[PDB]
Amino acid sequence: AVPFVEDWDLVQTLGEGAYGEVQLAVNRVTEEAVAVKIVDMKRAVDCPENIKKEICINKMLNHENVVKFYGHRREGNIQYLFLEYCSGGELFDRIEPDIGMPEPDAQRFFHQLMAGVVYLHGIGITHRDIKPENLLLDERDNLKISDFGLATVFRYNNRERLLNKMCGTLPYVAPELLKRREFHAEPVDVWSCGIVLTAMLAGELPWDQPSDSCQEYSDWKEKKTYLNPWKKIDSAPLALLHKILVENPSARITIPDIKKDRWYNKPLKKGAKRPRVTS
Ligand SMILES: Cc1cc2n[nH]c(=O)n2c2ccccc12
Repeated sequence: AVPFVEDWDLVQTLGEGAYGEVQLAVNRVTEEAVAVKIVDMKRAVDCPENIKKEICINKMLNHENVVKFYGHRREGNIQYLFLEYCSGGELFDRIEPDIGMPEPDAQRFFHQLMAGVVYLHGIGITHRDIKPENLLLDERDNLKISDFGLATVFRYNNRERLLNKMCGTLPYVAPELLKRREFHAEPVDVWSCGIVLTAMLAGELPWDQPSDSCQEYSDWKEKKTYLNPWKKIDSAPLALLHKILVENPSARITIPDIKKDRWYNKPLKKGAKRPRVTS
């Protein structure tokens, strides 16, 4: 038993909002860095059950494109969740306003996003709030899906549950959440992935929300792709976006078909530069 190995110094606030905050923690002995999510359960009446569910869902997860859950500790009314530290920060901060990022970089992030979402959906979990703020990067820019506070089970014992809870973030949310009482979970996550791809390639969000009252959304359904953000996006990825951002969730492209898409499969991005010399 090595003394002090269970001691962590909190050295930097990584993020902070409703739940509480996430701190960078550094091990006193080993100097290993992890993220610690600190949740004061007295802050809200529903917080005890909310954080319980988040912990429950996290214990189900193990994938290279999902933020790793190391465990949790309660002391009185404070919950401490130990999570993978992602030193590259949020994907949000790699999207340049009005520009986006190089298309090969966006393609790589999108491959990894799909890997993460396929995994989650495979074990019957929907995230329900996919957006660049909730996609973190490690030291090699590998993407990790973050924050399972709004996540839920949509498939259990091989039987699908239809959802009805209005949740997410309006510019990322699928139109069926605003129009229908019930909806399938998976196309909702597919839609938000499409808005994420749009942001990565154009540095802007296409609409405030996907309703006919929103002129920008109306323009998209009328195929006015000579307007922004769409005019900034090359034809191959735009063709994929035309298949994802389809109003009818039943006609919307599925992830197995996204994986067969021409742009998805285009060679664009070189592997990370590795040390070399010449003679
Ligand atoms: C910036 C950042 C790094 C991180 N690594 N692991 C995590 O949970 N986070 C975060 C969680 C919330 C907000 C920011 C972060």
